[PDB]
Amino acid sequence: IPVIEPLFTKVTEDIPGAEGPVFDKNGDFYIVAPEVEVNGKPAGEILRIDLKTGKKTVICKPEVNGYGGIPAGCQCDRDANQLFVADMRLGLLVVQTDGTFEEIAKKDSEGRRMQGCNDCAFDYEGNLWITAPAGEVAPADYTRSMQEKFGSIYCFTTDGQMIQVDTAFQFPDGIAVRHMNDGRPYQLIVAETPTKKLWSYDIKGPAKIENKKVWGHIPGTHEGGANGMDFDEDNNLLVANWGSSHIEVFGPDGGQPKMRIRCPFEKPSNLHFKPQTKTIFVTEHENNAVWKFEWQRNGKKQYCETLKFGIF
Ligand SMILES: [Ca+2]
Ligand SMILES: [Ca+2]
Repeated sequence: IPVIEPLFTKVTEDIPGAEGPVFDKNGDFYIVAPEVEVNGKPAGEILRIDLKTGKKTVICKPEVNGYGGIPAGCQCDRDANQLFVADMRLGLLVVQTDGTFEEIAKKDSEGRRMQGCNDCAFDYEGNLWITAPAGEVAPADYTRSMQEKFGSIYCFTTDGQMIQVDTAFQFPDGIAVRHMNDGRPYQLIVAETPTKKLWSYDIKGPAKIENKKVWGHIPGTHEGGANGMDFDEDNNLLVANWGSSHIEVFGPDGGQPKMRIRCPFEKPSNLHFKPQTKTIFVTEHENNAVWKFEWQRNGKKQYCETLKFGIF
């Protein structure tokens, strides 16, 4: 397997549990610090980063009824410049650029308690697919499915339904939607960290997935595995392999990686392309910092970059 060593440039530092890098509709850059704590209690933050100075601005420090959040993953909406944030303690949140937020669901469509979420990914239809490796959201005691298979997957539909689409995962983490060349969603890829596996489903429609299949294998025997992920414009899936010092590059069909990217750190946690560029911003937990490097090509256009009222 060929391996490349591009130059990684420091972007910002000192972000506890650096994670969920994302760009909004204005091109502003954000990341989350899920592990910031106050008196040992969860006090996660959502930060805006000045790409030119690297200076940090905490725009939101979520909390519901006294319970602080553990914001871990993000996706920028299209129909409004707002961020959907997966939170390990509060579930799904919608965060405005002004820092105000709202908790989306305390229970799912079947009336069962919502679970803590980790990452999410919009399909071009506007449906948000979410991973939920944690147990019930606050005020329930904090737990994670690293050892027991109770992690779940959700789909938040355009009509506002929070539907659990599957469960029994051992820490579902990164997630991504593979689209047909004409833009139709048809494959959901889910990372299950400890098992060193990438799972896929055939997307049949909103909150409808079938045929769970082992899609790809993550290299290494180290503690950790697939964390965050994203597709480039050719539909190659780049996955942060936490603990391996590499970002794995899978081809459209999966299987084994067809290439690897060596990082100047051991724990890449998540990544995200800057719109209209080949630049990938990476969050990592060895130094709790954010970096950037140039990929061989541009990233797959995110849902927020598409036009709802376009002709084509
Ligand atoms: Ca993650
Ligand atoms: Ca990303």
